Amino acid sequence: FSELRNFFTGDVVIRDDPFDVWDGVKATYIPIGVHGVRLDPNGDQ
Amino acid sequence: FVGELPVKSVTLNKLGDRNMDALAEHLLFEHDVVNAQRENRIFYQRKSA
Amino acid sequence: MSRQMWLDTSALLEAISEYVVRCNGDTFSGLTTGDFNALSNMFTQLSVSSYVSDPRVPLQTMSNMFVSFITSTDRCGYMLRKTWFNSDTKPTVSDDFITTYIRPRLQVPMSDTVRQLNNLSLQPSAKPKLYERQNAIMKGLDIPYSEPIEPCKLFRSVAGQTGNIPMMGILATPPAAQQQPFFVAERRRILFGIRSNAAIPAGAYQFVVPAWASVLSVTGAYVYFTNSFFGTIIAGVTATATAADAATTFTVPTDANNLPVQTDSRLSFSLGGGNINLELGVAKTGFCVAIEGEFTILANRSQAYYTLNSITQTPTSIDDFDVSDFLTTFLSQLRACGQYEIFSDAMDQLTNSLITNYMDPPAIPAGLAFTSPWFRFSERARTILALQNVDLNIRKLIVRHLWVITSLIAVFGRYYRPN
Amino acid sequence: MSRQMWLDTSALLEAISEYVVRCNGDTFSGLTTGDFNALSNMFTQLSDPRVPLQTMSNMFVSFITSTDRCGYMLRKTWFNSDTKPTVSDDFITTYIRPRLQVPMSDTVRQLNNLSLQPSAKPKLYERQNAIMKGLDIPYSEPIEPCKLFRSVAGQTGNIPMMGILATPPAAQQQPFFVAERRRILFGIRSNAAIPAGAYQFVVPAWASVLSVTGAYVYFTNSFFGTIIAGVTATATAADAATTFTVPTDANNLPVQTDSRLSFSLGGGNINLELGVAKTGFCVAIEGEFTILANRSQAYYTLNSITQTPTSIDDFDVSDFLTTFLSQLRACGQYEIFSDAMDQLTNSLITNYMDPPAIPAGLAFTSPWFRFSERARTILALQNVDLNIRKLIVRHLWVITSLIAVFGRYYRPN
Amino acid sequence: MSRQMWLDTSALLEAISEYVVRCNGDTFSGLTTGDFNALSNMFTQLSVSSAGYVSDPRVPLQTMSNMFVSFITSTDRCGYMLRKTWFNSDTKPTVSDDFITTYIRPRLQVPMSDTVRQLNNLSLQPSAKPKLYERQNAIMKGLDIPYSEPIEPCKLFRSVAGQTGNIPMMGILATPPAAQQQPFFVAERRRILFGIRSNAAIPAGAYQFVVPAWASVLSVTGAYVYFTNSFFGTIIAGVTATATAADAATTFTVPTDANNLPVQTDSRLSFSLGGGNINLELGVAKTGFCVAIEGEFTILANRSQAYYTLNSITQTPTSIDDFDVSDFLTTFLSQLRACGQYEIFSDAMDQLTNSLITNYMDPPAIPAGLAFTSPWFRFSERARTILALQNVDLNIRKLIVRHLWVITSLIAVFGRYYRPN
Amino acid sequence: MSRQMWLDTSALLEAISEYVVRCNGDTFSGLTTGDFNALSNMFTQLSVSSAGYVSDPRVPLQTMSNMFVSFITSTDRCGYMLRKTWFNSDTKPTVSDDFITTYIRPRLQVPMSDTVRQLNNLSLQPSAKPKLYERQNAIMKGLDIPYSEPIEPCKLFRSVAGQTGNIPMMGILATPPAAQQQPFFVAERRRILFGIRSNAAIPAGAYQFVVPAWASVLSVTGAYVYFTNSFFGTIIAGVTATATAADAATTFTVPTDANNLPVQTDSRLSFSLGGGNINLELGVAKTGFCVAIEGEFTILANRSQAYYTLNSITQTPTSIDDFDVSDFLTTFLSQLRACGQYEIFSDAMDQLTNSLITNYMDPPAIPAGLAFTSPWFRFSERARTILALQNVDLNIRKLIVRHLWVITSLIAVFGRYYRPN
Repeated sequence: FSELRNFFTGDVVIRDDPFDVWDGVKATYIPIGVHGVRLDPNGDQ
Repeated sequence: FVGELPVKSVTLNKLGDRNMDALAEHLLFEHDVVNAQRENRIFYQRKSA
Repeated sequence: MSRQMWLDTSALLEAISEYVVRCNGDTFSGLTTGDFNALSNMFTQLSVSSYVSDPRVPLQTMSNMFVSFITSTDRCGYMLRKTWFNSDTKPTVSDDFITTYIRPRLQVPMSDTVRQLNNLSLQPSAKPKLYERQNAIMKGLDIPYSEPIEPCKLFRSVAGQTGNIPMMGILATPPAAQQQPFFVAERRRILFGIRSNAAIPAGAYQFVVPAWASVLSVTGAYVYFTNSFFGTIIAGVTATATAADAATTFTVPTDANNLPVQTDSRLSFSLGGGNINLELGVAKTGFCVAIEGEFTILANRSQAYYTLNSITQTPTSIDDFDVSDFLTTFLSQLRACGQYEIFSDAMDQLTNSLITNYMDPPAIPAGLAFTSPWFRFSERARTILALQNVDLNIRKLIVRHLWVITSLIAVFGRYYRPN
Repeated sequence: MSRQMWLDTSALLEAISEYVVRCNGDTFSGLTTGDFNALSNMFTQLSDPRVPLQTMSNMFVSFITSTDRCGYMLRKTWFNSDTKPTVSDDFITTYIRPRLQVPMSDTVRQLNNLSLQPSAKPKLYERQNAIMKGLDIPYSEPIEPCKLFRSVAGQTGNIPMMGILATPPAAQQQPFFVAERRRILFGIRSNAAIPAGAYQFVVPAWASVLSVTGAYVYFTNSFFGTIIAGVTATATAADAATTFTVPTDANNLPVQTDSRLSFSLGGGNINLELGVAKTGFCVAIEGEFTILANRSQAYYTLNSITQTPTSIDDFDVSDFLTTFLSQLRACGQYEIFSDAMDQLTNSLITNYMDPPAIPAGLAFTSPWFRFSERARTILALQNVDLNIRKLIVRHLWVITSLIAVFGRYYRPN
Repeated sequence: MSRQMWLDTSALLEAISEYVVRCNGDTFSGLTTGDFNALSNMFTQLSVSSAGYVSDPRVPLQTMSNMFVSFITSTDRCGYMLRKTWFNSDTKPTVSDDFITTYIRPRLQVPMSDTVRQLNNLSLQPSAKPKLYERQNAIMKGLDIPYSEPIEPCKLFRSVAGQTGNIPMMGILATPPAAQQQPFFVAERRRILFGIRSNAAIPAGAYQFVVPAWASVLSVTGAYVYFTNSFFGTIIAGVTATATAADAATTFTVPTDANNLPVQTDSRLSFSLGGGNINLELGVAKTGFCVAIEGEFTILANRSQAYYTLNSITQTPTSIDDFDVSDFLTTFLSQLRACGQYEIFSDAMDQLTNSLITNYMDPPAIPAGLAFTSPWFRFSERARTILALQNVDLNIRKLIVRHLWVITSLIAVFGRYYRPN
Repeated sequence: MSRQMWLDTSALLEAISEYVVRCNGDTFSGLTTGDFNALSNMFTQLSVSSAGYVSDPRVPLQTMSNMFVSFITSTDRCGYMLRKTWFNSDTKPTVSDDFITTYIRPRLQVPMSDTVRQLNNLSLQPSAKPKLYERQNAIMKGLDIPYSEPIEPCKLFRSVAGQTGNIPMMGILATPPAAQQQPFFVAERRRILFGIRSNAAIPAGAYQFVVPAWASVLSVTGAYVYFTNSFFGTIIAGVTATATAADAATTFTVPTDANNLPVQTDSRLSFSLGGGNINLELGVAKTGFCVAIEGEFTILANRSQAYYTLNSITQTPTSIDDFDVSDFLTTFLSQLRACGQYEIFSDAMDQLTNSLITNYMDPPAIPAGLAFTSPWFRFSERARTILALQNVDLNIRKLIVRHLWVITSLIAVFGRYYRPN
């Protein structure tokens, strides 16, 4: 019996508590108000 | 427990036909069974990762 | 308990060792090996009846209790009496160590059967356990037919020549005139021949094989003319020869055909039976025949070596049946915890009380003084066998008995650590 | 039946043995070791367990005894092919059959040649295969050079060459290559000094398959524990380095150094260069000797044999017969067998030469268990084509071993 | 990763080999022997898992070796394990390489394994010829070696103040003497030799021999001590092997035993060369003498470190063995030659050796004067040369040697199954 | 990028050539040839830009050579290819260059390509004059060459302890001898020569010959072995080719064959010189003899590594061939001269070969005594020079020769379609 067991043995590592998977997260950009805009200057010489 | 040492062992009892504990009740003498069954609580157990 | 009961547990402890060796660096995590299983179940025979977790603890406790036992004469007394070496009578003894560890362990009748089937094995162990020797030395049981051994260990003192290694100095001294025949032995070969300052005529010479080599047997051997003994040069012998030389051969009482010398052929023959009949071809000034092969002890003839019947003269030169090679670990532990001295004293004690119970009336014989400690058995056995006082028989029995105890210690003490 | 069919069973018996020696003294009360369990199942797969082993040896002796029974095993054909033969002998019917697992068993066998620490002293099986089917032997297994020795052009023998090495030289002689159990010797003895420079040595046939690891190469004057004359092992802290090279290695291999060397004699030639003249010099290589990959064939095929007659070892058989013999002498059947074997051997030689007749000049100097000799004898008949001799050796060998293996438990009552 | 991870895996591979040899010709039709079962299961743990069923063990083993060589030959990949810190710490390195994620990883059981190990050092009959594993542990972590494991003293030999060689001394012990010379202490495969040789006689009396550093850890059992005139088979000149039937008993004594040890007797001795100097009392004058201790040699319990830590090394240059790596490389070499890479490999190794040497000396540059006189697989020699560098501090050379050895050993283990084609 | 990426593309360009050769004069009106189909498709694979049918394959092939020359000249660009690692590891370099991007990338189908390749070594009739791709692989990765590909012995030659060279040993073989000299081993295009020259007759009997390191790789089939007195057409003096129908047979044996091989006989033989030595037996004494082996020469299996790795080299300086690169350059050169750049190229090359050697020696500087006696395309000679630098040790030298070669070839292939205008 001993070896029958040794054949049938394997590993499974498992987190004790299930991961909490967030699905409906809504992350969208929002513009800030009016503001001073600087137009980056073109590469000069 | 396995001796004085407490352990968390896999419950073979709920694994259908992979119930190594029951598979061992097939041996001849009650003692050979017990031994195997206890050896089962030693090898088929939950340990730290 | 009984002598068998100690041997059994010894064999077990000896087995536990074997398997521990077997398991070193073969114990992986997602894998249980059949070997480790056996080891585990063996550790269960020493625990008080029955899983472990740390085998060091129980084994340690076991050795510790053992040292405490073999040390005090009051306890291990019974193991010293003349009877314990013969009788298989359950001893009238009440002692923790004895009841907690010594008990019958081997399976009967099976084990006995297996053992025999072993003698007839193709490749038996080259370096056998102490168990095998214990049985030989104590019950005079048989040794495997194919187990090799170094001849020199087999050596004992005989009428003609007194020692084996001693002859080394003599053999390296030029001769006065044609001297007598010599039968020396090394680790891997056995030598014989005759040395002279003058030439020796071509012809038939007879050599009687010593009572100790009349049990040897070789295979895969090269027999040739040589001039060295243990790396030391022999004088009064020539190795020189010409391609034209007439063939030299020799015959053994058990093989009607001739056995060639100085030939690339591998010989097989026993020395048991009688005398070697060397037919020297060319006449030469001193010759040394060398037999270098694999040596064995003839079937059912190992009784000589292990029972001490190959011993005829007093004093004699003897080996220790190798115990020395097993005491190593135990000693190393003894020195580790500064018990080496105390143990020695306790042993000298053991040894004395032992010697005692063998001679009536009950008193240490006169003239008895050891030149070496308990663990240089070769020497102590020498001294015990060199007592003009006691009959040869009672001397032998003592050496044997002393051996078994020594062996036991070498086996049980290994895990000693008091602290 | 099949030759494979025999080897397969031989292996199973050598296995019975192995596990028996394993189970010795390791047979306890409430404990069933894995070894014993295997051993047990092997006993079953064959037929108290001593009785059966006995019955089997008996019937074997009975078989290999009568030329009428085992005649087929003696035909030039049984050793040449894996063709199942037509034979009905209730021995073969009961004991010889396939027992190894294919293909697995073979796969393992090869994985083994690459193993780090193979068996130091292998089973007959491995030898049988090499000799019969021409298989490979483990790359890391060690052998004693002197066994590998066969006669070559320059010198007749190895051991005999001792008495000549013991005789002072007349004048600067010819190079010599000789071998011991644990080392190789080569050099040039002379009674007159020899200049320092470069010296070509041609590695003999037999020795061109060797390879050493963990070796010390130094100047000596001994051979098998005997003094070599005409050679000087002298030097001084001033002397210039004495190196040597082999084709297999691009760098110099130093001599008389505490350094452990590992080189190979497969290049075919050693290039040695002395730094200081010597009145005769003998270089020695002492280390671990293994047989180069794919060249172990030479040895076990007897294809390393060139001259006639020649020197020949017994492929270690002698060492396995010990058990059987000792069991023969205890029955008195030692003589009977000794003879029955003398016939078995004749008949086999017979079936190898057409027309079917015991050839001219066949007197055996030694009995059947001194193979190393009887082999010399058969390799000595010049009236019979060469190759056919070799085969008779190889073939005779296999039957010998089979005996060494199956008779052991013989107790004729 | 961890130096530890590599060992645990190396051990597994050595175990696989063991069980292969165990199963050779023991694989019968109707039974699953325990050995085979174990071999089967070991194969199973070698691969990933996502390596599926093993129909032919040759393949996964073959694949593994192939990946190993294409790894061990690329500095860019196996670089990480060449830096100083890989040898001296159990720090999980942040390195991504699919060879390691696949094969190298903690395999041994803890703490049970470590325990079984300790128990073995106290075992009766250890393996006569042990696995690289043990050596690896010793040379790297400086762990202990079994108390009864035998060894050939001549390996242990290292250079000392007086004689700077064990083998070289041979050519001199064979040259007749000019006058009474200094004592000598040499070693063979199976025996230790010491004595004094002179052209004139040497009076009877007490003579002191200073047991050399390297030999002060030797122990012998089942030994025969006698007078002899050969050293490795070469004849020793300037010594007498003569004695009279009634000569004055010649004895010696070591600081560990209060009783005298006889010479030229059929008695099997047991003693240890540790503790001090051998005080030898010569019974009858002799014209040069040589004592021989021939028996079973073992390294004194708990002092194997001296040997493997490369501490027994006092002077420079020095003699040094290879801890037997050569005996294990055999196969891998054969496999290399058999597919034509023995050269391309030999190049990549010099590269590995050089880069290793490098990371040991600040600032990062191959030290000048460094020129090898041998190929990567002749360790014994390369070690000598590494140790001979006057530029670098001794203790650093010592480390380099130890390090190179571990890598070299690792090769001998993993490469065995290499077959690219 | 990757060294592999370059080889792969070379093989493509080298293949495009092959098919261009195949299609020449086989391009008809209504036919569709598997060859032209292949070609036209390959023309496509060059340019990452576009994939339309090439109406004029000259254009893109040119643009490619031009782009290449403009790349291979500027050390700022092609520098990365001159690093020690580029010839070693398959690690894709972080380099951004217009050429490498547009033309270099993996192109060989995997794994099929290798499979075919190995299956090829076993093929019956391999190409008698191999593409560069094959050498590139042997010289760089150490791959096997076809088991039955022929080769001219003399190329294989290298310098040995005994005799310095091969071609030069000629003049000496011409001069009558002072007295019985030492054995010689020279090699022609189609035959190997060995023997012993003497002014005085030398006895009939056995004579041992040590086959050289460079020739122990050879093996011949379909061979006639006889006594001659010519070497490359030049007369050898101190040797006789005389004989008579009565003379006893003159046989020679090799370790690989247990049978006597006849000399001066009409039978065609096959034997292996990898045995390590030849054993000749003169049946009748001759006043100086010279044996010749004329047949088909092949390099033994798994041994071509010695030739292509420069491992057959043991002395210094040494005679070294060029692996035939010279024969492939022809085209490129004639195309350079065409536009007057033969000059300007040689200067960019000298900067390349220099800057290359530099990276090979730590610390980073030109060696002392770098006297280039010949131009970049006479490789055979430039190699001798690199291999003659006493400063740098053998290995680094060899590595430079190999690395140089690969670059050299790479040019011989890519340049050809070069036309600046």
